Amino acid sequence: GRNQGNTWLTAFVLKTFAQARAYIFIDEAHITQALIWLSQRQKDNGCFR
Amino acid sequence: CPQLQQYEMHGPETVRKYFPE
Repeated sequence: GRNQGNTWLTAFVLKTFAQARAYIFIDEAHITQALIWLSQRQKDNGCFR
Repeated sequence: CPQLQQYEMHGPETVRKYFPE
């Protein structure tokens, strides 16, 4: 666990866990958990880091 | 940037007697 999740990989996971959720049912906690983490790395100017 | 997952966590006339109680 000597890492810090990459902003693109998380966002990607979320876009496909949004899609995935339609055929196979997914745990909503994983998306909300991600969504929250994406907001922590959000600067007003320059939107995402 | 420095941080790691840890332990030490809590949640992850009348001379008569009667009725004493």
